Amino acid sequence: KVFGRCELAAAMKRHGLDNYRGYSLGNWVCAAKFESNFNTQATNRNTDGSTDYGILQINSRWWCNDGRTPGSRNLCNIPCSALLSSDITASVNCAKKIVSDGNGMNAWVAWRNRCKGTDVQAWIRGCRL
Ligand code: NA
Repeated sequence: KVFGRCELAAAMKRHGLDNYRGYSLGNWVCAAKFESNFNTQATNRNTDGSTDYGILQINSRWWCNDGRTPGSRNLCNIPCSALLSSDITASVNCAKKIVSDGNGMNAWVAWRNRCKGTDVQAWIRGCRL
């Protein structure tokens, strides 16, 4: 599924991501924009052999099981495939664990490089929320 900007902001809000760990909804929409361009089926292979999955490009090294990341963990207790669903529930639940892990949204390198410090409210501007 390719979400619209405001459609994804509404879905993230419904799943309690808005101001989760103090991150406003525009932060999450910005991170999803640059991680996946709002595509739930986005995948990216890392040089280390791990894979990033879904709207927030969650990595198999720590967070999900894909059977092909030697030495990895599955701290969200999900198959990485669940992160590619049209339903964002598994991505949101897992993103809550990630952002709680100590470095906040710096876990998402694209958020640090493209969202952090910017006018992230622009990402929800005009949306009925
Ligand atoms: Na894993």
